[PDB]
Amino acid sequence: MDIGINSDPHPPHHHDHHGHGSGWEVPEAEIHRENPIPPDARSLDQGGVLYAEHCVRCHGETLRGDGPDAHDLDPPVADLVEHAPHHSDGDLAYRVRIGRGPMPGFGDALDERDIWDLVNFMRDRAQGAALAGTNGHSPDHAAGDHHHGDHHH
Ligand code: HEC
Repeated sequence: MDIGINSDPHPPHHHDHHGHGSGWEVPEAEIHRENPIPPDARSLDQGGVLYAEHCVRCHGETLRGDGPDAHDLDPPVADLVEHAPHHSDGDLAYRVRIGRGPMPGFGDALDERDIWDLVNFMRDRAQGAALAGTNGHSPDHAAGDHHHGDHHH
């Protein structure tokens, strides 16, 4: 007989949950297309200096984000070790090489050889942190909580 609100002027439905996690602009195609990474200690160590030369002074060597001279710098920094498994190789290699300008874009500051090292040390470190059994959340330090699997306890 009488309608209070007719359904039509509006569309069927277009509700989204936005993006959660990183958010950085990086085409999935650049993230998964080319990434030459040599897996060694030198890539880890030397790759560890790349970021440590200038980036650690604000947020940890690479993943820790413990920052040594960040006390005067902007508010506390995030922990990349927790977000590392969330970031792919092409993405970090893509950001270090092309970046945007402000912070990333060290493709001219570093070489590809370094870029893979930056990718190696973060990739190795982030993984070593997973061993502790924290991947997916915070690290548990409760003794006698681990599942079946001791080996040298
Ligand atoms: C302070 C003087 C900084 C210097 C020098 C560098 N970065 Fe930085 N970076 C800084 C802040 C405050 C933040 C925000 C972190 C937060 O808590 O929100 C960042 C962040 C990044 C990120 C993003 C991390 C992520 O969660 O995805 C990247 C990839 C990054 N910074 C890279 C980077 C590099 C390569 C630098 C050296 C060349 C570098 N930063 C220096 C502060 C500062």
